[PDB]
Amino acid sequence: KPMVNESDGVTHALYPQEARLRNLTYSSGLFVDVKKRTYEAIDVPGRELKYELIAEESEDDSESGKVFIGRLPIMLRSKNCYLSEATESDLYKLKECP
Amino acid sequence: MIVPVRCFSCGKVVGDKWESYLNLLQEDELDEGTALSRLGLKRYCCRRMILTHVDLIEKFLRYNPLEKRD
Amino acid sequence: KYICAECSSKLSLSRTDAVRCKDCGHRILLKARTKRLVQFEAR
Repeated sequence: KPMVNESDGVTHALYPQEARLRNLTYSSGLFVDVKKRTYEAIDVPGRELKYELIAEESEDDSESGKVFIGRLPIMLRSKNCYLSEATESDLYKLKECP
Repeated sequence: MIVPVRCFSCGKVVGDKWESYLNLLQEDELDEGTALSRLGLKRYCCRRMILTHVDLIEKFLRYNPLEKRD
Repeated sequence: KYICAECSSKLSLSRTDAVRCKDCGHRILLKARTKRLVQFEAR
């Protein structure tokens, strides 16, 4: 869900009011899993190279495997946005126009 | 936006009658024309003032001048 | 003087203090209207 990290490094969820007043950008972050493999073969001239699996780095079992890749803007009232499930009193306390 | 105090055309005053006009509509379950004529609104300009009023003051009132979003 | 944006708490801030609310910790602060009413002439 959309959120912002200030210059102090503190992280707080970003809401449209703060983006409007403070000149921010309504957006969220994208996380992608990455896996790496290393293959080594003996280069014998005149013969095809036969590589074998030696090292495979895959951090799927830890939260460090999610590589941060960038930030994507979010359109209002879409599935991800907080406004999607807000009732009338929710919109008023957050001060939306119904 | 609260009801205009005076009529823009014939100078009459309609501001005070809004509260009593709203009463006749649901407590007495009358129609709009007879309710409008029950309060001495006879020129159709006064009927225009009362009949076509959008009361927007009850929406701003559930709200604060601080933190609207977009 | 100033005022908070969520709870409208009454705060006073110097020229060096951080622009934050003490109770809610928000970063949006509003001023306060001139307490002494001042008469004017529209010209």
